[PDB]
Amino acid sequence: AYTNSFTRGVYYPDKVFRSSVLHSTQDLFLPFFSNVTWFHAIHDNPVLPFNDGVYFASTEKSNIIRGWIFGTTLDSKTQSLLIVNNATNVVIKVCEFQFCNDPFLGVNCTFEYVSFKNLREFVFKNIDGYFKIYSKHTPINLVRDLPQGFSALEPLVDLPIGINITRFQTLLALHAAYYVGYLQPRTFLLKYNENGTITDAVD
Amino acid sequence: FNKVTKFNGLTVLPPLLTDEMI
Amino acid sequence: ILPVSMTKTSVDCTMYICGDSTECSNLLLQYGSFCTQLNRALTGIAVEQ
Amino acid sequence: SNFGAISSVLNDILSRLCPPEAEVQIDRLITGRLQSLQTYVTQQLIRA
Amino acid sequence: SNFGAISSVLNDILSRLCPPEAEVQIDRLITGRLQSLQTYVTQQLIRA
Amino acid sequence: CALDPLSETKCTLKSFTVEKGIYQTSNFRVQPTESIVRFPNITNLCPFGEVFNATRFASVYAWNRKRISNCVADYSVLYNSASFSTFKCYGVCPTKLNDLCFTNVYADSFVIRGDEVRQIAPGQTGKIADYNYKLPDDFTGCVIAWNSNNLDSKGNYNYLYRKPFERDIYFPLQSYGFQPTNVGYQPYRVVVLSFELLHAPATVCGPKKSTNLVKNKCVNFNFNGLTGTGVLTESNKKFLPFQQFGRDIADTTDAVRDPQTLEILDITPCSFGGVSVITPGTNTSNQVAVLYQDVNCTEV
Amino acid sequence: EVFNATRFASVYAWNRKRISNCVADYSVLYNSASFSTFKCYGVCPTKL
Repeated sequence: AYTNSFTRGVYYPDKVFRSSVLHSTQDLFLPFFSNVTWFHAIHDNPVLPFNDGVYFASTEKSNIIRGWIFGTTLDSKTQSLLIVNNATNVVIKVCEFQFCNDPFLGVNCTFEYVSFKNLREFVFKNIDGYFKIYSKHTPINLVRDLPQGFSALEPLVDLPIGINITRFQTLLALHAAYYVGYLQPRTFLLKYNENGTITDAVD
Repeated sequence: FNKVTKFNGLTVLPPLLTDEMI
Repeated sequence: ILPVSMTKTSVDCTMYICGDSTECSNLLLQYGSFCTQLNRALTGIAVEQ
Repeated sequence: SNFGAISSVLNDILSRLCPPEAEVQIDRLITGRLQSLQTYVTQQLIRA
Repeated sequence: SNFGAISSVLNDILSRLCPPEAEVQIDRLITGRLQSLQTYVTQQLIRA
Repeated sequence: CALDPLSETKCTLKSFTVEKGIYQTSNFRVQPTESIVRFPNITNLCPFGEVFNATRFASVYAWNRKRISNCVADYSVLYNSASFSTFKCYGVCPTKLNDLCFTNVYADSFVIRGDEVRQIAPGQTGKIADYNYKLPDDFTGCVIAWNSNNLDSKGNYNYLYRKPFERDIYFPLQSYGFQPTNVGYQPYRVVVLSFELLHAPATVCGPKKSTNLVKNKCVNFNFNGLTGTGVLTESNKKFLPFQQFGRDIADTTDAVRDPQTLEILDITPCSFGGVSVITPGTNTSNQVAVLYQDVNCTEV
Repeated sequence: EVFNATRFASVYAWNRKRISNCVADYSVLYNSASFSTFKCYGVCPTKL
């Protein structure tokens, strides 16, 4: 299935404060008004392609979505990134994992790190071997779809790992609805307000 | 006057005649 | 409605080109009187306003 | 603008490099910033 | 005009040379062709 | 041309007479009182001991990599060593490495024939450069190499050779053969240090000591290797938790977050303006008046 | 007929073979194990 991104998937492009300025920047942004593939955790978590990078979002009331897997083969032939929320910390690992036939979170390795009612939003990308994560949370008035308005995702995490990714897969809690939109190399004009916050953008 | 509306070595010098002299 | 003057800008070209650097300012001297004739032109425009 | 220098910022060149090569990078910035000023002053003389 | 590049045909430089040397030859053409536009646009501003 | 403002006027005009008028002779600039040097409070010494003294290096087709972070690197401990046959640095000077900081440093470790050390440089071409270990043309780093006949010759055939920073592991692989019978044919060890200047906090830094912090007064400064000058002040610029610098329209730095206490400092360039000398002609008087443009009289 | 010749000339009176009317896979030369140096001065050997 599909839905429309509107003005979703905008993030702070660099760790520099700017205010009261219209800044032209070129980066892997989500294109405005793009069709995003849409999925349910009820009536699945298939392997998606990752492409250049992903805006991943979910509309939630349950915390059934609890992490992600990334890599090329996802089958223990080569190193794969794993990301998990254990309800007290984010946990991150990279290993030659043998995942399940239908991988879920229960109700060789080279890196590790540790720390509807709601919409949780993420952007994931690889540049120069740096895996970068951005995110935001928001209240929502609409169950069906992403909100038709603007809010900029802040960087959570940046991993020095140098690992190739072409595929990914979300993790569901087992013994919610979610949206995947691919980033493109876009020039954006970003409206940083008085409080140095990105409050609008032009694609 | 109502209808008509820095550190890098660039400067603005004031005019010789102030708007009150004009 | 006729325009009669414009803002009297002046640009300190040594600080624009080599902003508070002696390493750069000693290279900018090798280009000779370009920086002094840029100041001469902007002063001539400003006095004309 | 870099104008072909390793940085747009003059204090990057002077903190990273040393006199045999810092001057090669700064002459790219001097040439570009001087040509940037000559373009401004020429267009301000025509506008004046 | 060559402006000091091995050829004035930009496709000669790009077909004969690999990027570390092609960018050295191309920037001589960018420098000279940009100077040739700044000259023309200044003459058209004065003639206008 | 620095005696008095009339002598600046005479020199600005390249003339010994000055005609009556007002002349911009100079720029007034309040000078930096002192230097403030500011760096992260972390004190682990970086594992260059492990990098340069490993028992075996890797093959150049399958070169080893180590990531260096959250530590202090005295690069003079390496650069002062007589062992290194070459230490050539690209985008940095080896004298400056101790004054400076990086977000990460990567050490790339491998063995080659001494003739092929030439190919480990930015923009090179040939069988090692193109098919085994390629440096980008915008490389920011140091290539550090030495002959290793005493460690890596026997013969020894465990080292092999066949795309910037690719690990290109059918198999076109050919071994070297290392013996004391091999100077250019000998095994050379090489380490390449690559420095990450990307937009993030510093985690590898030179050994240079931090000072106390000064505010509301003009200083020279170095914050995390960002050299500059200005009046530092506390500020109401509301940095979000991930932001580390603020920037001006001219790309210059406008604010910094102190690496030791994470408060936000404005940077204002030290007080400056045009200096104009008002004079009757030197035929009338050597008396002059001085206009300091765009300053309050208390700030002169 | 050059690279696998039995003998090469003295440098006072060097050989000079004309190559013409033929197809030249220079990558057969450039990827050869035989050559201790292979340096090009107005072309890059990958382009040939």
